[PDB]
Amino acid sequence: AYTLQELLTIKSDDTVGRVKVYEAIVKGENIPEPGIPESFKVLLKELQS
Amino acid sequence: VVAAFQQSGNSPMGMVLDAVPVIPPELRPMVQLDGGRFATSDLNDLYR
Amino acid sequence: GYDTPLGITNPPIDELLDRVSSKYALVIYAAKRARQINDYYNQLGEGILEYVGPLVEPGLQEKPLSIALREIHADLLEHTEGE
Repeated sequence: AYTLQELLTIKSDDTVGRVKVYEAIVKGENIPEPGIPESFKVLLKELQS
Repeated sequence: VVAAFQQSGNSPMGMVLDAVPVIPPELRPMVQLDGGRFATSDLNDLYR
Repeated sequence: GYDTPLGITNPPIDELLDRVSSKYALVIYAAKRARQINDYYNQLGEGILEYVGPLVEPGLQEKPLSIALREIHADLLEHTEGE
């Protein structure tokens, strides 16, 4: 499950997710949990239309 | 149909609109060609 | 009762299943401990020792998850089930 979550959210769409995970890897901090993928938010803001 | 309406807790008045919304500008990206022509999604055309 | 393996397959899988209820629980049961170990390493410079460091003495620059798996095989951790 978590692998699929990462592949779909944290390495393809989530901008802040990418920035935060890259910074955490650069440092010794644990990878923060992914966020809301851009695809879902776009789908929302489009279906609300 | 009527029982669905009643249970929804809403009113049928949602079937007559007075204010259509418009999606953000990026969703309908605007494109400039070599001559700057407007050839992006026609969503702009319909809103026009 | 078999030749000692080498690589990431040590300790074996069947031994661990004897402790954990199911293989699906074990992955989280070890990942959380690895997270705690990494947090302890992060605070090693200064802080509170609430996340007690590794129980089994680590090797030479071993990944925290390997430490967690190698200490779980030693039956040194206790956990609660779902909620």
